[PDB]
Amino acid sequence: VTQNDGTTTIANNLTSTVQVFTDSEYQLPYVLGSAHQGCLPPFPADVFMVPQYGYLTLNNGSQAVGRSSFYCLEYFPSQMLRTGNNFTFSYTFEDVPFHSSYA
Amino acid sequence: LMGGFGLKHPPPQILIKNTPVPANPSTTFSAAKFASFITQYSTGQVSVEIEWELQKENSKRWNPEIQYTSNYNKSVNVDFTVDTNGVYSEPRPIGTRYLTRNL
Repeated sequence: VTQNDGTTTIANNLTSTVQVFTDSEYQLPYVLGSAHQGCLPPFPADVFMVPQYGYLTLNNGSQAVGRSSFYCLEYFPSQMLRTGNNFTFSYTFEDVPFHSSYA
Repeated sequence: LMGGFGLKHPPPQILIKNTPVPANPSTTFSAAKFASFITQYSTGQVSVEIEWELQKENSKRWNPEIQYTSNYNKSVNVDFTVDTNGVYSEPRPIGTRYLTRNL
Protein backbone atom coordinates (compact mmCIF):
# COMPACT_ATOMS: atom_id res chain seq x y z
CA VAL A 1 0.00 0.00 0.00
CA THR A 2 1.45 3.33 -1.15
CA GLN A 3 0.30 6.75 0.08
CA ASN A 4 1.22 9.23 -2.67
CA ASP A 5 -0.08 12.59 -1.49
CA GLY A 6 -3.70 12.30 -2.65
CA THR A 7 -4.86 8.72 -2.90
CA THR A 8 -4.12 5.35 -1.32
CA THR A 9 -3.03 2.83 -3.96
CA ILE A 10 -2.92 -0.87 -3.07
CA ALA A 11 -1.03 -3.38 -5.21
CA ASN A 12 -0.04 -7.01 -4.92
CA ASN A 13 3.44 -7.93 -3.75
CA LEU A 14 4.00 -11.45 -5.05
CA THR A 15 7.49 -12.11 -3.67
CA SER A 16 6.72 -11.03 -0.10
CA THR A 17 6.43 -13.54 2.74
CA VAL A 18 4.46 -13.90 5.98
CA GLN A 19 6.05 -15.63 8.98
CA VAL A 20 3.89 -18.20 10.79
CA PHE A 21 4.85 -20.42 13.69
CA THR A 22 3.03 -22.27 16.44
CA ASP A 23 4.23 -22.20 20.04
CA SER A 24 3.63 -25.91 20.50
CA GLU A 25 6.09 -26.33 23.39
CA TYR A 26 4.53 -23.60 25.57
CA GLN A 27 7.65 -21.48 26.00
CA LEU A 28 5.98 -18.14 25.25
CA PRO A 29 3.56 -16.46 27.68
CA TYR A 30 0.05 -17.75 27.04
CA VAL A 31 -2.29 -14.82 26.48
CA LEU A 32 -5.19 -16.92 25.21
CA GLY A 33 -7.91 -17.94 27.62
CA SER A 34 -8.21 -14.43 29.07
CA ALA A 35 -11.46 -13.53 27.22
CA HIS A 36 -9.98 -11.08 24.75
CA GLN A 37 -11.52 -9.53 21.67
CA GLY A 38 -10.30 -10.37 18.19
CA CYS A 39 -11.34 -14.00 17.86
CA LEU A 40 -12.98 -15.47 14.78
CA PRO A 41 -16.37 -13.80 14.18
CA PRO A 42 -19.62 -15.65 14.95
CA PHE A 43 -20.76 -15.26 11.36
CA PRO A 44 -18.80 -16.86 8.49
CA ALA A 45 -19.13 -13.93 6.06
CA ASP A 46 -17.31 -11.51 8.36
CA VAL A 47 -13.67 -10.50 7.87
CA PHE A 48 -11.68 -10.04 11.06
CA MET A 49 -8.44 -8.30 12.02
CA VAL A 50 -5.66 -10.32 13.63
CA PRO A 51 -4.93 -8.97 17.14
CA GLN A 52 -1.50 -7.82 18.20
CA TYR A 53 0.37 -10.22 20.47
CA GLY A 54 1.56 -8.88 23.79
CA TYR A 55 2.46 -10.25 27.19
CA LEU A 56 2.88 -8.87 30.69
CA THR A 57 5.80 -9.67 32.95
CA LEU A 58 6.81 -9.02 36.56
CA ASN A 59 6.61 -5.45 37.76
CA ASN A 60 7.43 -3.34 40.80
CA GLY A 61 5.00 -0.57 40.02
CA SER A 62 5.58 0.48 36.44
CA GLN A 63 9.22 -0.65 36.56
CA ALA A 64 10.84 -3.99 35.86
CA VAL A 65 12.23 -6.79 38.02
CA GLY A 66 15.44 -8.73 37.38
CA ARG A 67 13.33 -11.87 36.84
CA SER A 68 11.34 -10.19 34.06
CA SER A 69 11.65 -12.27 30.90
CA PHE A 70 11.85 -10.70 27.46
CA TYR A 71 10.80 -12.93 24.56
CA CYS A 72 11.95 -12.33 21.00
CA LEU A 73 9.55 -14.11 18.66
CA GLU A 74 11.96 -14.08 15.70
CA TYR A 75 14.04 -16.47 17.83
CA PHE A 76 11.65 -19.27 17.08
CA PRO A 77 11.63 -21.27 13.86
CA SER A 78 8.81 -19.92 11.71
CA GLN A 79 7.51 -20.95 8.30
CA MET A 80 7.68 -18.22 5.67
CA LEU A 81 4.72 -18.15 3.29
CA ARG A 82 4.40 -16.38 -0.04
CA THR A 83 1.31 -16.58 -2.18
CA GLY A 84 1.01 -20.20 -3.19
CA ASN A 85 2.24 -21.43 0.18
CA ASN A 86 0.01 -22.64 3.01
CA PHE A 87 0.26 -23.47 6.71
CA THR A 88 -1.23 -26.47 8.51
CA PHE A 89 -0.92 -28.19 11.85
CA SER A 90 -2.87 -30.71 13.90
CA TYR A 91 -3.42 -30.96 17.64
CA THR A 92 -4.79 -33.67 19.92
CA PHE A 93 -6.69 -32.58 23.02
CA GLU A 94 -5.71 -34.35 26.21
CA ASP A 95 -8.19 -36.43 28.20
CA VAL A 96 -10.43 -33.70 29.64
CA PRO A 97 -13.76 -34.48 31.36
CA PHE A 98 -17.06 -33.93 29.62
CA HIS A 99 -18.56 -30.54 30.34
CA SER A 100 -21.74 -31.18 32.30
CA SER A 101 -24.40 -29.82 29.92
CA TYR A 102 -27.33 -30.82 32.13
CA ALA A 103 -29.17 -29.39 35.08
CA LEU B 1 4.47 -28.40 55.49
CA MET B 2 8.16 -28.11 56.38
CA GLY B 3 8.90 -28.69 52.69
CA GLY B 4 10.02 -31.84 50.96
CA PHE B 5 8.63 -35.11 49.59
CA GLY B 6 5.54 -36.65 51.10
CA LEU B 7 6.01 -40.42 51.14
CA LYS B 8 3.47 -43.04 52.14
CA HIS B 9 6.41 -45.46 52.36
CA PRO B 10 9.44 -43.33 53.28
CA PRO B 11 13.03 -44.58 53.68
CA PRO B 12 12.83 -46.90 56.68
CA GLN B 13 14.25 -46.31 60.13
CA ILE B 14 17.68 -47.83 60.63
CA LEU B 15 18.03 -48.76 64.29
CA ILE B 16 21.31 -49.61 65.98
CA LYS B 17 22.26 -50.77 69.46
CA ASN B 18 25.24 -52.19 71.32
CA THR B 19 24.61 -55.71 72.53
CA PRO B 20 24.82 -55.81 76.35
CA VAL B 21 27.99 -57.56 77.53
CA PRO B 22 27.58 -58.37 81.25
CA ALA B 23 30.23 -58.11 83.91
CA ASN B 24 31.07 -61.15 86.05
CA PRO B 25 27.96 -62.73 87.61
CA SER B 26 27.88 -63.99 91.17
CA THR B 27 29.09 -67.55 91.59
CA THR B 28 25.69 -68.42 93.09
CA PHE B 29 22.50 -68.14 91.07
CA SER B 30 20.44 -64.96 91.26
CA ALA B 31 17.09 -64.77 89.48
CA ALA B 32 17.32 -60.98 89.28
CA LYS B 33 18.22 -59.45 85.94
CA PHE B 34 21.67 -58.06 85.23
CA ALA B 35 22.26 -54.47 86.25
CA SER B 36 26.04 -54.65 85.76
CA PHE B 37 27.41 -54.43 82.22
CA ILE B 38 30.79 -53.80 80.65
CA THR B 39 30.92 -50.16 79.58
CA GLN B 40 31.49 -50.03 75.84
CA TYR B 41 30.69 -48.02 72.73
CA SER B 42 30.88 -48.70 69.02
CA THR B 43 32.11 -46.72 66.05
CA GLY B 44 32.23 -47.23 62.31
CA GLN B 45 31.38 -45.75 58.95
CA VAL B 46 28.02 -45.20 57.28
CA SER B 47 27.31 -44.72 53.56
CA VAL B 48 24.14 -43.44 51.90
CA GLU B 49 23.89 -43.39 48.10
CA ILE B 50 20.73 -41.72 46.74
CA GLU B 51 19.90 -41.52 43.03
CA TRP B 52 17.98 -38.39 42.07
CA GLU B 53 15.94 -37.80 38.92
CA LEU B 54 16.40 -34.39 37.33
CA GLN B 55 14.01 -32.24 35.32
CA LYS B 56 15.81 -30.06 32.79
CA GLU B 57 14.56 -26.63 31.79
CA ASN B 58 13.13 -25.71 28.37
CA SER B 59 12.71 -21.95 28.64
CA LYS B 60 12.61 -19.75 25.55
CA ARG B 61 13.51 -16.79 27.75
CA TRP B 62 15.69 -14.16 26.12
CA ASN B 63 17.15 -12.19 29.04
CA PRO B 64 19.47 -13.83 31.61
CA GLU B 65 18.08 -15.44 34.74
CA ILE B 66 18.64 -15.05 38.46
CA GLN B 67 21.05 -17.71 39.67
CA TYR B 68 22.70 -18.54 42.97
CA THR B 69 26.24 -17.20 42.89
CA SER B 70 29.08 -16.56 45.28
CA ASN B 71 30.25 -12.98 45.62
CA TYR B 72 33.75 -12.17 44.41
CA ASN B 73 34.25 -9.53 47.12
CA LYS B 74 37.05 -10.50 49.48
CA SER B 75 36.47 -11.62 53.04
CA VAL B 76 38.28 -13.18 55.98
CA ASN B 77 36.55 -16.53 55.34
CA VAL B 78 35.27 -18.19 52.18
CA ASP B 79 31.59 -19.14 52.42
CA PHE B 80 30.73 -22.82 53.07
CA THR B 81 34.28 -23.49 54.25
CA VAL B 82 36.08 -24.26 57.51
CA ASP B 83 37.58 -21.38 59.46
CA THR B 84 41.01 -21.28 61.12
CA ASN B 85 39.70 -23.52 63.93
CA GLY B 86 38.42 -26.18 61.53
CA VAL B 87 34.75 -25.37 62.14
CA TYR B 88 32.57 -25.76 59.07
CA SER B 89 29.74 -23.27 58.76
CA GLU B 90 26.95 -22.56 56.31
CA PRO B 91 26.39 -18.79 56.04
CA ARG B 92 22.87 -18.63 54.58
CA PRO B 93 19.99 -20.93 53.63
CA ILE B 94 20.03 -21.77 49.93
CA GLY B 95 16.59 -22.40 48.51
CA THR B 96 16.04 -24.19 45.24
CA ARG B 97 13.82 -21.74 43.30
CA TYR B 98 16.08 -19.70 41.01
CA LEU B 99 15.00 -20.55 37.47
CA THR B 100 11.67 -19.27 36.17
CA ARG B 101 8.65 -20.76 34.42
CA ASN B 102 5.49 -19.21 33.02
CA LEU B 103 2.09 -19.95 34.53
